[PDB]
Amino acid sequence: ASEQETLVRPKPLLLKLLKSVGAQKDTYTMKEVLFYLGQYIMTKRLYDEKQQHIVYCSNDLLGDLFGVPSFSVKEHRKIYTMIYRNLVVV
Ligand SMILES: CC(C)(C)NC(=O)[C@H](c1c(C(=O)O)[nH]c2cc(Cl)ccc12)N(C=O)Cc1ccc(Cl)cc1
Ligand SMILES: [K+]
Ligand SMILES: [K+]
Repeated sequence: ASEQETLVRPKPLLLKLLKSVGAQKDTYTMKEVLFYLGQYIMTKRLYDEKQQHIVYCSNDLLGDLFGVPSFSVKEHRKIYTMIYRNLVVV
């Protein structure tokens, strides 16, 4: 990409989560969304402490938004797919 420059409007749940890490917008690019999702993962400590490239999001809003209990941070296309479903593209 840039496919990452894609303009997007997050749906209410996703928008609430981004604003909780200080996102101050209703419309974003795909790369801004990932930045703030990465920062949410950090503050909630959902990344594997054993450093095995996995986010454990079960029993957390992210888990509910992504429809999985855990994901690899290396599956970039998978992550964008899970993100797009919580978004209206502009
Ligand atoms: C340690 C941890 C889990 C907080 N962060 C990452 O592994 C980030 C990462 C970023 C970042 O802002 O780069 N944003 C993310 C959003 C989600 Cl949901 C999960 C992980 C990341 N990443 C590499 O550095 C992996 C990665 C980068 C781009 C794409 Cl399209 C997909 C994965
Ligand atoms: K929603
Ligand atoms: K705008």
